[PDB]
Amino acid sequence: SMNPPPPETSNPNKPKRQTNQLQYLLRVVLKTLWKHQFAWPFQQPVDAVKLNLPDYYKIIKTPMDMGTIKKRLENNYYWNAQECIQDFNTMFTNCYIYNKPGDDIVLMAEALEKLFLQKINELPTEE
Ligand SMILES: Cn1nnc2ccc(NC(=O)c3nccn3Cc3ccccc3)cc21
Repeated sequence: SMNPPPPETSNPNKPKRQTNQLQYLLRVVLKTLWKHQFAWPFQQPVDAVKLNLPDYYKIIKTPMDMGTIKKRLENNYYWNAQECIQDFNTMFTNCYIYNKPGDDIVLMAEALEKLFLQKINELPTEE
């Protein structure tokens, strides 16, 4: 059970736009989550080989992490803020699916998710 390649982060064949909502997701949301005390395990794809989790990618077919989301924002991969919000939600849900409730990694994800939801509530309206 080798690791898969990381998610795609740059596609020159997709149309691009710079918007106040996408800028907020990078400059505020990704920034504030990245610096959270529990952010480290979520800053790069799950290395299931190094962590000796041979079933991780048998269970999780839509992996996602904040390093990927940072790159997607930087490369104008998303047309809409909702596409980026979905990637964050996928990251949290993957953790909740793979692990037992109350596991340390789940409590950490839950704390990151709480901060995420607060920042998404303050998502500015489209300019
Ligand atoms: C199993 N699991 N389920 N979702 C997960 C999402 C991310 C990680 N990351 C890590 O374990 C990790 N990243 C960098 C270092 N570590 C070691 C470590 C082991 C245990 C707890 C914290 C950190 C595991 C996940």
